[PDB]
Parts: sequence; C-alpha cells; structure tokens
Amino acid sequence: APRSYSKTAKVPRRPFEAARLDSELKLVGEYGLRNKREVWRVLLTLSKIRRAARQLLTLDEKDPKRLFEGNALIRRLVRVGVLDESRMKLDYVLALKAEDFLERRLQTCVYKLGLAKSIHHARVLIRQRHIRVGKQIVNVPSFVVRLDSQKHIDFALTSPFGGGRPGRVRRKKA
Amino acid sequence: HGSLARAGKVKSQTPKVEPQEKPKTPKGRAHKREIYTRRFVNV
Amino acid sequence: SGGKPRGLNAARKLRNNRREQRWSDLHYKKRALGTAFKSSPFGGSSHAKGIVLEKVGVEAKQPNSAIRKCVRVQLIKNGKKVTAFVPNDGCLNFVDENDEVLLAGFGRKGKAKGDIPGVRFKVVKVSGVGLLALWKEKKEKPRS
Amino acid sequence: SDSPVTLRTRKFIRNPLLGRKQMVVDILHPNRPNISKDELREKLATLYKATKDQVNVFGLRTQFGGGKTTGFALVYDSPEAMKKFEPHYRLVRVGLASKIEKASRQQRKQRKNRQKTLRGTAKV
RNA sequence: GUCUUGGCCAGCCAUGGUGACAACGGGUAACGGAGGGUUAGGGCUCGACCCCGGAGAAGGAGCCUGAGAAACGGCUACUACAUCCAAGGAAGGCAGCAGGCGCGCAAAUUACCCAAUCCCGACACGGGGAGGUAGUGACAAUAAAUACUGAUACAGGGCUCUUUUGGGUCUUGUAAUUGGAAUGAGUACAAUUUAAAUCCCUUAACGAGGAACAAUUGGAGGGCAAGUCUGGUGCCAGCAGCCGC
Ligand SMILES: [Mg+2]
Ligand SMILES: [Mg+2]
Ligand SMILES: [Mg+2]
Ligand SMILES: [Mg+2]
Ligand SMILES: [Mg+2]
Ligand SMILES: [Mg+2]
Ligand SMILES: [Mg+2]
Ligand SMILES: [Mg+2]
Ligand SMILES: [Mg+2]
Repeated sequence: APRSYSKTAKVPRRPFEAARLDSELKLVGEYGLRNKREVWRVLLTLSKIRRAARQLLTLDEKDPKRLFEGNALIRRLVRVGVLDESRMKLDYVLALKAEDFLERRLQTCVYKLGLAKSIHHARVLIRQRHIRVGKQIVNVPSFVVRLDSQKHIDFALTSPFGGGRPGRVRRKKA
Repeated sequence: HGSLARAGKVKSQTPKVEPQEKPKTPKGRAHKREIYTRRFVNV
Repeated sequence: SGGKPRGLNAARKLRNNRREQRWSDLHYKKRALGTAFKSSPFGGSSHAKGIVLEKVGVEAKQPNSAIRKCVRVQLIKNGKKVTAFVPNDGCLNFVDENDEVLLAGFGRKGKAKGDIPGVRFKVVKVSGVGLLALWKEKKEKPRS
Repeated sequence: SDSPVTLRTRKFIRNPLLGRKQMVVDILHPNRPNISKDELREKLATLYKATKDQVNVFGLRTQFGGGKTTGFALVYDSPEAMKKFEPHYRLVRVGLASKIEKASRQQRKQRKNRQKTLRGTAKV
C-alpha cells in the first residue's frame, strides 16, 4: 500500500529578503534552535490553524460545521497551552504568533522552569538523556508539552542528576 | 589574440598559497549562536 | 476585448476559437507539436553522451574578445553532431580526441546563453569523471 | 537486581477454545536492563500456580528509556493443550520439542525437480 | 449457428445508413479511471506504475481437456531467433523471482523462509520467488549529533555620585587565562527481537580536549543576503541564467 507522508516546512517565497532573514534569526538565537527549517516548521503549522480558523469564521455562527470544527480547534490549543480558557471563540486564534508556539517546546519549558540555566544547555540536556516527562524520558527538543504535563518534568532516574549514579567522566577519575 | 594553445594560462600562472589552519568553527545549533550574538547582541 | 461570442449556446465557437488561437502561443506550440522529440539534438532528454570529434575555438560576440573553448561531439544515441562548451579555466586539456563525454543543456531551453554564438550544450563529465572533479584536485582521470 | 520485578496483567481473557488464558503482561523493572523470557515464565507460573511448561510468552519489547517491558503471555490449562496448540516454532525456542531438521529450501526444490524426471518405484 | 439476442452467418426483397452540431481519414513519444503536481475564483498539466476494468505472453492463426482458456511455466502449424547431435534425430519461449548481454542520461542479491496475509489440494498435517524477512539503496519523507558550563582579566549598556581616585560586580560580550561535569557515533558481556538471523529498543566493563570523533555545497556589482582587503593575469586566461566584468 502507498504509505502516506507529508512535509513539515516550506521554503519562503522570496529567498533573500533582509527583513525576513533578520526576524528568523531573532527566533533562532532566542530559543537556541538548530537551523531555519524548524523555524519554517512552526510558521507552517501556525499557518494551518490560522488558515483553518479564518475559513470557519466565513461560515454562519449557528452553522453546525463551524461549531464542531471550531471547538475542536480550540481544544488542542487550550490543551497545548498556547491558548487560555478566556479566548472564545476564534477571533483570539488569529492573534497567535510564532513566538507563542515556541515557549511550549520542551527546550523552552525546561529553561522556564529553572531546570537549566541556559537555553543551549537546556537543549543539550534533553537530547543527552537527562530530562524526563512524568515517567517517560523524552529526548526530542520539539516535544510540545501540555499545561497538564508541564507539572511533571524532572531529571531522569538513570541520570547522575536525580538518579545519583556518577557518569562516565566521574567514574573515570575514581 | 586568443588560441587553443592558451588554455589554462592564468591557472598555471597563479602561485599556490596554502590555506591558514584555524580553530574549527562550531556546527549546527552553536554556529547560529555566535551569528545571533554578533548581529543582535554585540551591538 | 475582441468581438468574442456572448451567446448562451456558443461554447463550441468559444472552444474552437481558443484551440485555433492557442497555436500562436510559442510554448504550447512547442509541446503540442512535440518538436523536442522530432528536431532536438537530444531525444527530449536532459543529457546525452557522445564522442569528441575535435576541439574548436569560438570567437566571443561583441563586446567581448576571447576564444571560447569548445568540442565537436557526435551523439551516440542518434548520430547527430553538436558543439559543446568546455567550462572552467584550462579544462580543454582533460578533453581529448575520441573521448566519451556527457553533455547537458547550456542555460535555458536550448537557446545559446552568454557571448558564445551557436553553442547550446556544455560538457559535464569526461570518461565517467565529473569535469569539476577533474578541474579541482578531487578525482583522477581514468588510466585507460 | 536488588529491586523487585513487578508483574502486571491486562486484557485478561479465558479462552477454552484453545484451552488457554490470554493476557498482556507489563513489567516494572527499574535499575535493571530487562528480564529474560525464562525468568519471566517462572514468575508467571508461580503467580498463576502453574508450571514452567504451562506458560509461554511471545515477544518482549522494552519501552524507551528502560524500566518497563510489555508483551503477550500465554498460559495453558493442561500441558497437552500447549503441545497440541502452540506452534512448532514456539516449542523449539522454549526447549521441550525437537527441531524438524530438513535440507535447504533451494535444495529441497531442486531435489523435488529431479523427481519429476523419474517414474514409478525408481524415484525411491 | 451460438449458452442466448443480433447481418453473426446462408438464401430472397428493397435502397438505404453517416456527415459542416466535423462524418470519414491521419497523428499520438495514447491503455481508460479512481487519482498525482500546482493554483483566490475560473484553470493548466501529468496519470507505464501498490487499487478497479481491458489486452498480451518472440509475431499471427488453429485446437484438445475442461463449468470456466482461443491458455501459452498446454498442444499443432508457419516466420524470425536459438540449443544438443554419433548428422538419423531431439528439444524452446524470463513483459514470473534472481541473474546476464544489449540499449541507453537513466534504475538493486543468481540471499533466507512460509513465521506473519491469504490462496489451493483428497486437505488441522502439504505447497506457494504470491507474500514476508534480510542485503544494495542521498527517489522522496520524519525526528535529530558535531558540543555544555563556573570563576578570573578586559570592554560595553546601566545604576548613587562625575570629589572624572571609577568597575563597584546588575547584565551581555571578548575570555587565545583555566577548572569542571555529561553523553552518543563507535564497541561489547548479557538480555530482547525474529521461522532463524540483522537493526532499533534495554544495558555490564570500554569509548573526547581540538592533533581529536576536524560539514559541506554555492556566492559576495545589481536583481538578491554578504569585501573600498592582499597577491597574480592583463579583452589573454577566463567569469556571467539576464544586465555585464
Ligand atoms: Mg443565449
Ligand atoms: Mg504506446
Ligand atoms: Mg511506453
Ligand atoms: Mg492453441
Ligand atoms: Mg527477471
Ligand atoms: Mg568569494
Ligand atoms: Mg547578485
Ligand atoms: Mg539588499
Ligand atoms: Mg549584451
């Protein structure tokens, strides 16, 4: 069977716009990202919700299609944490910005919760198996943490921090 | 007046200068860190 | 504007008129007639291989004074003879008589690009080795 | 390891059609790599008051980060039911049945094709 | 005649049937479609190819068995190609799976197994290059390493004062000045996976200080982000999608 697969980013329409290049570099440095692709990734996803939210606003308020689809969109937004309970219904979705979707990343939250003291150290720890969510170890910095899950981040029980067992370097100096 | 016998003229006449060895630049996430530092921080 | 028909039952005239007038479009006419399969030196392919027959020099068009280095290549697939430009400084030495080279398009859609008159193809690989690889210090020409 | 191995059972169902009990087993084994198929079997047997030959497990995939494995466990009512029902590949790996030794697939096919040129008792 | 209707065919009779609303003929580098790409709307283009229908098994024709075939891993004949030979004869159809030649710009192992999906048989039991597994594999797609950090010294932006004793220690950089912890790429007891193996996953004892475990591909006049640097050549060599050097 032909297995479905898709793309998570788009190359910008104009390759060498000075304003666009500078704005992207603001997000890369602030959040300690890797390249421009995962910046384009978040913008593509953010466009998807914004495109979907706008197309429903064109319908009728009483129209059942808008009611079901609109509430479905908000539930993911509220659950993820980019949106609050007081943001009804969809006019506040259009105010979402690329920055807002970026704090919900595990790289940012591990830093905003004081686990790491620099955003570059924060990403390194996650990818290096030193951060777990609940009972689950997560090593993907793009892991989007929900508000419910935001209260269950701590170091891994196998890591020298939290677990206590010395690592390879500390054992070597013995 | 050019000719087929002049091929590779300047290429053969250019002296060979070896590249100066330098400390390696960081790659990936780190490479973006100094670029962001030099552009919007060290101002 | 034009005096196009505006009846409700004039779809036949509108389609027929569009079909006639679409032939004047250069790009549709090229595709519809299938001229790439008929008259192009390639069989509509992106690349083609051939045997180098000789090395020729082409004088650059005004205002430009230089001898562009080229080779006469006879395509293997159909036997047609074309002239291929040899790019980069001193790459004509790598090409020799009776070599097997791969040619590609030279610019945009079979039109000669730059100050090289009448040359519409370029040499990509010689003896199975990339010309850039030979031109740099990356690969070695086959011993043969 | 010093820490105990915790046994769990979900999706338990009694299946007299094959004379067995089907369930999914969960293991909590922190600070140790994993548990072998063998030592897994006695623990199930001692939990269900059965024998080692009463119990068979299919496949243990350890969960990412360690400390947990999941798999499909099969325990039988009678040892005869296991022998009659459990597939031969499962029997050979657990050890109470002999492997059916045979030639290579291509050689058996080549062996068969030569037979087609022979007729009667001359084949054997 | 056919399973049956039918100019399907045989006899007799009549002169009709199609066409400018494109018949007939020709081309297709045309299998049809569900659909792929790209689009505000209207569209353009592709569709050999994981699914449904059709046709074919070197090119035509004919036929037996059989419910079902004009079957080709069935037969018969002709054409082309081709194998063995004692020269009298015999035997053939990879657009099935591997593999080879040729062709080309252009596309993988003469591997393992029916364990999984199903099919077939007298059939719980046997068979299945259907099919699955593994190997080659930068077609395309997802996630994501190549580094983290404390202090010291210096500089900048602040803060009370400008007696300019200014670092005094809020922050950010430079630290060519040092101390640290951590890990996977790799490797391997063991366990796990599997029909049996491999890999992932899990994990003992190993595995990092730049010389290492060292990221490349294009470009720096404009379109279009980036040099008023230095050396060489001197309308030569060469660059340049276009304007141009
Ligand atoms: Mg009308
Ligand atoms: Mg065709
Ligand atoms: Mg074809
Ligand atoms: Mg026949
Ligand atoms: Mg084949
Ligand atoms: Mg440059
Ligand atoms: Mg430019
Ligand atoms: Mg500009
Ligand atoms: Mg000009």
